[PDB]
Amino acid sequence: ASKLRAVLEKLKLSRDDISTAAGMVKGVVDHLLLRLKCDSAFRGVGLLNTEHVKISAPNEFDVMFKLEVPRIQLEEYSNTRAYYFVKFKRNPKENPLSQFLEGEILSASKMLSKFRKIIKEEINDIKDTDVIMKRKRSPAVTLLISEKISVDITLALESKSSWPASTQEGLRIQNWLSAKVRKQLRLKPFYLVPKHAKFQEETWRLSFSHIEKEILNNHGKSKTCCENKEEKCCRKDCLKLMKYLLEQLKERFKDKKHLDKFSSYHVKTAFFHVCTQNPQDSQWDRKDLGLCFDNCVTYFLQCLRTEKLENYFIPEFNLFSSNLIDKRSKEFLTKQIEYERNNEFPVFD
Ligand SMILES: Cn1ccc(-c2ccc(Cl)c(CNc3nc4[nH]c(Cc5ccccc5)cc(=O)n4n3)c2)n1
Ligand SMILES: [Zn+2]
Repeated sequence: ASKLRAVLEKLKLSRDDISTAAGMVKGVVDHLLLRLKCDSAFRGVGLLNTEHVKISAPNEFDVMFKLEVPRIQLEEYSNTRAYYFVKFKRNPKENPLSQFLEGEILSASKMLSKFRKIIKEEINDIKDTDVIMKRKRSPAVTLLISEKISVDITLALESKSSWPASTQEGLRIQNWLSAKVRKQLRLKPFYLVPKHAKFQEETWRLSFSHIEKEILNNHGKSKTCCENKEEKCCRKDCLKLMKYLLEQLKERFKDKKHLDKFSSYHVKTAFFHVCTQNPQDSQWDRKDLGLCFDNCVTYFLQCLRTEKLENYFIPEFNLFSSNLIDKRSKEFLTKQIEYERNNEFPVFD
């Protein structure tokens, strides 16, 4: 309760502390977009959220470029619910992405190659800052700025049509944020990013990287949640502590492999499931931070032990299935978390 608050305070002070890092990243990114926009395949390219995956690493940034693709035809791959072939409707007004077609199918490989190549050409043009490009270890392109700051650049396709049918029963926020809000969010665009399941096929994965911010900024059942003193909730703090718990555990055991397949979006997913289960703001009273954090831990442990964690958008996709993460890894993380809970969370210090 008091220990958790102190953890949150030290995290806050490093975030809010004076840093030239964001200015250096923006300068590099703005150069790239100008270079990409001159190219025929990428003239519509722009920034998605005009981010930090690790709270413990303030020099590591995550950036997403988006490209609008109108009249897109999506074909689900092998019933995976999340992976799709990208085809183009027969509306030929010269498609800018034709050079990436392999048949009727849009090739992620060929598109990333030319994105990669154009970026590489603008890197070796900038003289002010030293920018170093790493070699395709997806997640698309990783840059190194002044040997301290690192940026992962992801290329996403953007569609403004209705979300695919696999999402129909997801985003189960009706009893928490309202049916009206669920409708508003589902009018936003959706995104597609490269990579396949399990030979390599040219499939894209659905991406909803823009939804979390929308929820977190308007997260209460009450419209006035966290706008006054009588309605302060701990939802954002609990999510931060879950993300930091996993980070610290991945760092403690980084020389082993048992935690390599877990990442923040697993924690995000399980957190927002607890928000669905506990929709009222009184279930998230600031005074109950330690107890609320415990709900979240307990639910995440239940997910590990049962090997069931539904994607928040595509509920039939089990993030914790045997084919994606094996029993041994889930059993290892369970033991570490259970040890943390029973020892007043050592990792935080
Ligand atoms: C990064 N990765 C690697 C593989 C996948 C992935 C796997 C299966 C599916 Cl079925 C999908 C479907 N798409 C998808 N699912 C999420 N879940 C959240 C987390 C979240 C939860 C609740 C509210 C807000 C955010 C973030 C995000 O961007 N997405 N995108 C994505 N993702
Ligand atoms: Zn609140």
